[PDB]
Amino acid sequence: MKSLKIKKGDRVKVIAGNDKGAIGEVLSVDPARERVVVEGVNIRKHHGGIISSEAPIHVSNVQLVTKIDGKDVVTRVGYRRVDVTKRRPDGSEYAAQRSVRYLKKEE
Amino acid sequence: ELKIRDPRDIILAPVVSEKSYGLLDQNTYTFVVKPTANKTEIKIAIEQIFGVKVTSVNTMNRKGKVRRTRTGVGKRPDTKRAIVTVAEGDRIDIF
Amino acid sequence: AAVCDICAKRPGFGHNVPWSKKKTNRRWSPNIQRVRVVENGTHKRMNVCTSCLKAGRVSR
Amino acid sequence: KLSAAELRQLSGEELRNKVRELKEELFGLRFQSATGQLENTARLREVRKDIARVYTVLQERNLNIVDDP
RNA sequence: GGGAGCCCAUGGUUGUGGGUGAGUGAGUGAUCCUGUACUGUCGAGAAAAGCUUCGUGAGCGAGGUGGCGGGUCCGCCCGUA
RNA sequence: GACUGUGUGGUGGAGUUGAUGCGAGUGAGAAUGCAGGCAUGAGUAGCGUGUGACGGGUGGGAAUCCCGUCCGCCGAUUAUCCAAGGGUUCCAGGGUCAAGUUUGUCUGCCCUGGGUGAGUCGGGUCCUAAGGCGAGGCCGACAGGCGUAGUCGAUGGGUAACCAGUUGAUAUUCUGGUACCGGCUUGUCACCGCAAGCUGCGGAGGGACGCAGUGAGGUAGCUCAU
RNA sequence: GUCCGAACCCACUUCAGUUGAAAAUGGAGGGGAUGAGUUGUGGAUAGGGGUGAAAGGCCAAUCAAACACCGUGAUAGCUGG
RNA sequence: AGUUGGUGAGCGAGCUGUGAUCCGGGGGUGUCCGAAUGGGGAAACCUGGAAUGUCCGGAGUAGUGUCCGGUGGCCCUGCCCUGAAUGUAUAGGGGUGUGGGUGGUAACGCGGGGAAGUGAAACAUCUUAGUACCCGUAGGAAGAGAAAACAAGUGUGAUUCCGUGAGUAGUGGCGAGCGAAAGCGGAGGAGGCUAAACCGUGUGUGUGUCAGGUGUUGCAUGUGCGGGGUUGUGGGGGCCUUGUGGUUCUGCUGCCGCAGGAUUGGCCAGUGAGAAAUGUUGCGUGAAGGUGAAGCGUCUGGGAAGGCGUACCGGAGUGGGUGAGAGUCCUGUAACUGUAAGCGUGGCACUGGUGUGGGGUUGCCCCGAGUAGCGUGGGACUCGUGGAAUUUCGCGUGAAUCUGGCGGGACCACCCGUCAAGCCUAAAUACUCCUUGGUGACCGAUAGUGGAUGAGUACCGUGAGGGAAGGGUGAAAA
Ligand SMILES: [Mg+2]
Ligand SMILES: [Mg+2]
Ligand SMILES: [Mg+2]
Ligand SMILES: [Mg+2]
Ligand SMILES: [Mg+2]
Ligand SMILES: [Mg+2]
Ligand SMILES: [Mg+2]
Ligand SMILES: [Mg+2]
Ligand SMILES: [Mg+2]
Ligand SMILES: [Mg+2]
Ligand SMILES: [Mg+2]
Ligand SMILES: [Mg+2]
Ligand SMILES: [Mg+2]
Ligand SMILES: [Mg+2]
Ligand SMILES: [Mg+2]
Ligand SMILES: [Mg+2]
Ligand SMILES: [Mg+2]
Ligand SMILES: [Mg+2]
Ligand SMILES: [Mg+2]
Ligand SMILES: [Mg+2]
Ligand SMILES: [Mg+2]
Ligand SMILES: [Mg+2]
Ligand SMILES: [Mg+2]
Ligand SMILES: [Mg+2]
Ligand SMILES: [Mg+2]
Ligand SMILES: [Mg+2]
Ligand SMILES: [Mg+2]
Ligand SMILES: [Mg+2]
Ligand SMILES: [Mg+2]
Ligand SMILES: [Mg+2]
Ligand SMILES: [Mg+2]
Ligand SMILES: [Mg+2]
Ligand SMILES: [Mg+2]
Ligand SMILES: [Mg+2]
Ligand SMILES: [Mg+2]
Ligand SMILES: [Mg+2]
Ligand SMILES: [Mg+2]
Ligand SMILES: [Mg+2]
Ligand SMILES: [Mg+2]
Ligand SMILES: [Mg+2]
Ligand SMILES: [Mg+2]
Ligand SMILES: [Mg+2]
Ligand SMILES: [Mg+2]
Ligand SMILES: [Mg+2]
Ligand SMILES: [Mg+2]
Ligand SMILES: [Mg+2]
Ligand SMILES: [Mg+2]
Ligand SMILES: [Mg+2]
Ligand SMILES: [Mg+2]
Ligand SMILES: [Mg+2]
Ligand SMILES: [Mg+2]
Ligand SMILES: [Mg+2]
Ligand SMILES: [Mg+2]
Ligand SMILES: [Mg+2]
Ligand SMILES: [Mg+2]
Ligand SMILES: [Mg+2]
Ligand SMILES: [Mg+2]
Ligand SMILES: [Mg+2]
Ligand SMILES: [Mg+2]
Ligand SMILES: [Mg+2]
Ligand SMILES: [Mg+2]
Ligand SMILES: [Mg+2]
Ligand SMILES: [Mg+2]
Ligand SMILES: [Mg+2]
Ligand SMILES: [Mg+2]
Ligand SMILES: [Mg+2]
Ligand SMILES: [Mg+2]
Ligand SMILES: [Mg+2]
Ligand SMILES: [Mg+2]
Ligand SMILES: [Mg+2]
Ligand SMILES: [Mg+2]
Ligand SMILES: [Mg+2]
Ligand SMILES: [Mg+2]
Ligand SMILES: [Mg+2]
Ligand SMILES: [Mg+2]
Ligand SMILES: [Mg+2]
Ligand SMILES: [Mg+2]
Ligand SMILES: [Mg+2]
Ligand SMILES: [Zn+2]
Repeated sequence: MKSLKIKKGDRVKVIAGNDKGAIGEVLSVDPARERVVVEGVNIRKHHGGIISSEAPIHVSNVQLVTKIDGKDVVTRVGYRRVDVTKRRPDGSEYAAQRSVRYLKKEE
Repeated sequence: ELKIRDPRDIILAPVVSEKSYGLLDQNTYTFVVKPTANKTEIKIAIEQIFGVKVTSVNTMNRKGKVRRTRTGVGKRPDTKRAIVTVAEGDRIDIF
Repeated sequence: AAVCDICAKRPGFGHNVPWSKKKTNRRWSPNIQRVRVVENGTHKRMNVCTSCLKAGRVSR
Repeated sequence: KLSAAELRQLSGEELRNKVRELKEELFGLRFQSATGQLENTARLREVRKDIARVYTVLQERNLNIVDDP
């Protein structure tokens, strides 16, 4: 298994559910069952006292958003291969190939 | 040969309970030991660990409790515990 | 015995076939004879079939 | 710290001393756990992992997987 | 060592420190002990080791052991409610 | 006719209608049919030998729990301790859905924690019996059968400890007092020397043995007591 | 392989039970009770075989051939559906 | 870029990018039981090394109790010593540790043992059926296999398997039943070794052998190793006319010839069954991965994938997810790419390792023996003892050997075919405990596995063995 296209700290826009159009930061990701937590969207109670905080929603219900010309536009992602160097646990060097994400609709 | 054997591999944990604390009045300490260790080995290990003369070592085997739960009967591990009697004033600090 | 120590001749299995042809299981054992042998320099008994004994495959 | 592949920069006798010290630390941790101390519970597993690492290095040296210093 | 009621008191269904006093005589009497004794008896009532002693078909072993009273430490595993 | 509406509601929450073909695990009331659920008998029979009464307590709740006092019962056992077997039921605290032939605050039930201490007790480390297995071996088409040397196998032989005290739960085990046995080691005295000793190996002695009966000398116990 | 009679072993009569307290017992009596006695532990004999002071008795609560699995969805001119 | 498995959350950590968890590959550790293997044993337990310095090495103690590691099960087999009664000698004994074995396994294979119920409307031959079961024993397949074959007048040319022939010819208490082969059509397609003559090489022993030669020159038996040889209108050996790969230039036979010889050609041939088996270089990849296209706006709704409007991608519209029915939200899919690694694997080149015959002749020599046959008692063949070939087991008897043997359904003759009694052989065929991907006018919780959950569990039985039942809140525990 690999990771998801959405990672913690990303700024995403909600495209489905009770909070369509809401824009927030990805507070946490749960890769195993593909659910993410975005700030100030799914406010419900936990447990413990009340705890009015955010509940996870499906990762397919959010989308990475970019600011092209002053308007927020939801976009998909691609990956490009760039040459990197990785360190083996002992500390040696070797040149390897790593993927870097880019947002579409902005090249 | 690999796998150096330390006397602290035999002595696992001390038994803390009302009976153990009452036995502390007699310079007596109850330890949970490795279930394959004899009295002589436990005695030597305690001496080496604590720098303490040991007069007697008494051991018992205690059966683990069996409790019926969801998923049937569960059985807690068997334990052997050594009851070590210390010389008059030597004292062992278990914290 | 019914097994030859030379050539490993062993019993066969077939039928008693009466006049009424009510076939019954029966055995044909080889003619095994126990004779003294001197092999290389070893004196010992061996169960030897008469066929091997006639052929001379056994040293006495 | 949790020990790593720099144990390969040590010698056999001091690696064995490391084994003994780790065993003694684990002994103390187990006693603390029995007596109700030891809030730091993760060290109780990490010390055993470190012992495993030191035995790994010793056995690779003994089996000549890695040249002995 | 064990063994009753007297103590400022205790603590009031409680235990502490002192307060323990006596120890014997006779009768009776075993399925126990002497005892695998003794007597009777035919149906004629395990084995092996420990043990004592005897050598040597084996090795060890040095001129070192083996004995008798005295001192120190060691004495395992399983069961134990 | 099997059945049905392209009528109209209710419940419900994700599928499915008509035409025309195609394929069937395609139709149930019976098999003393199978599985589950539920009636009938019926609030009926039974509640497994028996002696309980009362005062107080606890509690939401008491004939059925606790304490006390009367009374009754067992006592060659309704007592006490083992073996076999069981396996945590033992103790303390919390609990009253279920289980307990009723109730239940109670429990051999549930939950949590705790509890079993041995050189001498009972087994192993020692010994063999019956019997089992069995190096080689002999026998048997194969599979296998038997058995030597051996090696296991108690229900037997051998084998060194007692009294007192203590815990909510352990006690020839812990503690106190006083012993014993085997090792190791040490002090001292005496003694050896083809010819010390030790260990193996066997010889012999011993272990070592029935049933029945009487008597004698004792002690345990019991009874009585100026 | 005496007599009377507890334990112990048995199971003659009777009553009760007979959806039992109990898939063979209970109450009252009854036979043996030093013997061909009874009992504990371990062991041996295995299905056309074992064992039987012999009843075709017993061999894990139904034995004129145990139980389990397999041949197997045996077969049934019969009964049911 | 999260992560410390699940049933089933928060602590205390590690990763805080020093890149973890995770994924592939390879190692390390691996208690005790189990073939279980030091010895014992009621599987998962117990107990050890006669006395000496202790079984050996280490740790610990004043020392013994102790600790850690190593070692030794049995059987077969190799090598060395010894050799009983006893003489040869063997058995045996003592070393050494050379190799192999033990046990497990779902189906398929081969060899052997071998029912009954059943059917025949009873039943015994027969059937069931060589089935069930059992014993031995493999391999990735096995078995078979290179004509002692078929054919019938020409011919075919190892074996296995499939379709036909054919439910035929037959067989059968001629009952119930059973049941071929040739031929033809296909799948797949190899043929190779050996024994024997004859020639080189030692021990139960010479006295006859131009350079040479001695009572022996090298003379006589029969071994173990080399060549040689392998077939059927016969072959081979022998006897000869020739031919070996160009030679440095060694002994022998005759100063002819034969053989060893050596970098070098070499037609070739190779890791195969093929009398054999040892390094470097050329391919796409499986295990992991990498890239992977293209949609918004409104409406109703708890929620849009639905409605309405309107665009896009498509080598991608197979699916499955996402709060309801998604080609463009997610996972992917198409297409392409990477594979470092593998014991990697397959194939190529190189290294490296191994190596010719044709013609004539028949005086001679060889061509697989307790075998083939024959008798007898059984079994398999369509064939159930018969007119009984062919094939097979037990017991007797017992041949020829090329002008010979065997087969062509008794047998004989001729004719045709073939050459047994030695061995090895790929492919087409059988199977799935497993691995990966995929599929279903298959099931959908009384169904489908006994088992969607603690299922071979609970539970029942002394034991072998038998053997269940229990799925669904919601979009989110809110
Ligand atoms: Mg890495
Ligand atoms: Mg990625
Ligand atoms: Mg004990
Ligand atoms: Mg557990
Ligand atoms: Mg038959
Ligand atoms: Mg003859
Ligand atoms: Mg008297
Ligand atoms: Mg006890
Ligand atoms: Mg007790
Ligand atoms: Mg239709
Ligand atoms: Mg139906
Ligand atoms: Mg119905
Ligand atoms: Mg019913
Ligand atoms: Mg009713
Ligand atoms: Mg009434
Ligand atoms: Mg009525
Ligand atoms: Mg009534
Ligand atoms: Mg009534
Ligand atoms: Mg009553
Ligand atoms: Mg009552
Ligand atoms: Mg009372
Ligand atoms: Mg009374
Ligand atoms: Mg009395
Ligand atoms: Mg117990
Ligand atoms: Mg409990
Ligand atoms: Mg219980
Ligand atoms: Mg209790
Ligand atoms: Mg009740
Ligand atoms: Mg209670
Ligand atoms: Mg209680
Ligand atoms: Mg012994
Ligand atoms: Mg015996
Ligand atoms: Mg044997
Ligand atoms: Mg012995
Ligand atoms: Mg024994
Ligand atoms: Mg008690
Ligand atoms: Mg006592
Ligand atoms: Mg004491
Ligand atoms: Mg004797
Ligand atoms: Mg005697
Ligand atoms: Mg009498
Ligand atoms: Mg009794
Ligand atoms: Mg009667
Ligand atoms: Mg009656
Ligand atoms: Mg009488
Ligand atoms: Mg038995
Ligand atoms: Mg009769
Ligand atoms: Mg019975
Ligand atoms: Mg019968
Ligand atoms: Mg059948
Ligand atoms: Mg039927
Ligand atoms: Mg009828
Ligand atoms: Mg790691
Ligand atoms: Mg073992
Ligand atoms: Mg064993
Ligand atoms: Mg071993
Ligand atoms: Mg020794
Ligand atoms: Mg094998
Ligand atoms: Mg029959
Ligand atoms: Mg019939
Ligand atoms: Mg019939
Ligand atoms: Mg083959
Ligand atoms: Mg050919
Ligand atoms: Mg063909
Ligand atoms: Mg040859
Ligand atoms: Mg995409
Ligand atoms: Mg839409
Ligand atoms: Mg031939
Ligand atoms: Mg013939
Ligand atoms: Mg015949
Ligand atoms: Mg036939
Ligand atoms: Mg014939
Ligand atoms: Mg003819
Ligand atoms: Mg073959
Ligand atoms: Mg089911
Ligand atoms: Mg349903
Ligand atoms: Mg159901
Ligand atoms: Mg059971
Ligand atoms: Zn023979």
